[PDB]
Amino acid sequence: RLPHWELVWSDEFDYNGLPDPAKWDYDVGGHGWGNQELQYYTRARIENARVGGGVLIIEARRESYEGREYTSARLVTRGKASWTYGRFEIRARLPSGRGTWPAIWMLPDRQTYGSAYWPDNGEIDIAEHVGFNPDVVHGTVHTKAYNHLLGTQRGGSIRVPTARTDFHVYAIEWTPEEIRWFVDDSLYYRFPNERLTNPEADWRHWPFDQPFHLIMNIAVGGTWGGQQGVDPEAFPAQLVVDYVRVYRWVE
Ligand SMILES: [Ca+2]
Repeated sequence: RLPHWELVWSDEFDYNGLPDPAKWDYDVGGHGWGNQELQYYTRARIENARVGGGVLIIEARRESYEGREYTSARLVTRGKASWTYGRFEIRARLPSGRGTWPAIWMLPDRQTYGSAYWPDNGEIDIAEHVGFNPDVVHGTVHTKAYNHLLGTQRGGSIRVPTARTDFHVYAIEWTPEEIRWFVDDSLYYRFPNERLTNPEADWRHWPFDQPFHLIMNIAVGGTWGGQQGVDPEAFPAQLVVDYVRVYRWVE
């Protein structure tokens, strides 16, 4: 073989209707999602997750729903597809609006490393954006030693002037040695596997040698998305996804 990124999973959203149930499941609930978020993430609701016109729209809606004043979708490949290492691309246009918090990210299939699921086993934030600070995209990792609870999370950012007007390929290349974040293949952050350079480094610093699945949502408000409040006029807000593509590196 020639060394190259091999496509192993993708959704080009070339169909019509609900997110393909073979590739996508939903996170459902309005319990705050650990962030005091205001939305109810709905299941297979076309208002919140619809495919058409060559794209997926994850849509945040201001509406009275199951005790919540907003609905949204948190689309996951959990239980459908997960990967250990790879190049992960999500071509998306980000939603606008103070109170919006679109995320493209990953969580571990399993609690391999004790004694909690999170952050012990990690979280790879491929692209995070908050409406009250438009155009700035964050790539971030959370691990037992590096997480937002300890204030020790590791990530970078990059201003994407046309994030909310145009599509941008948000990508990580996650390998045994490091995670690299790209916007349109602008490398704006990388997270080295400290286990390979530091004998005292373990899963607490690099848990990313286990299968992660992809998540895509728009949170409404909560700790980060809504510390400037939630602009109700910012709705409906759309996270529009041209495609999700996952590659594995083959040598
Ligand atoms: Ca597409």
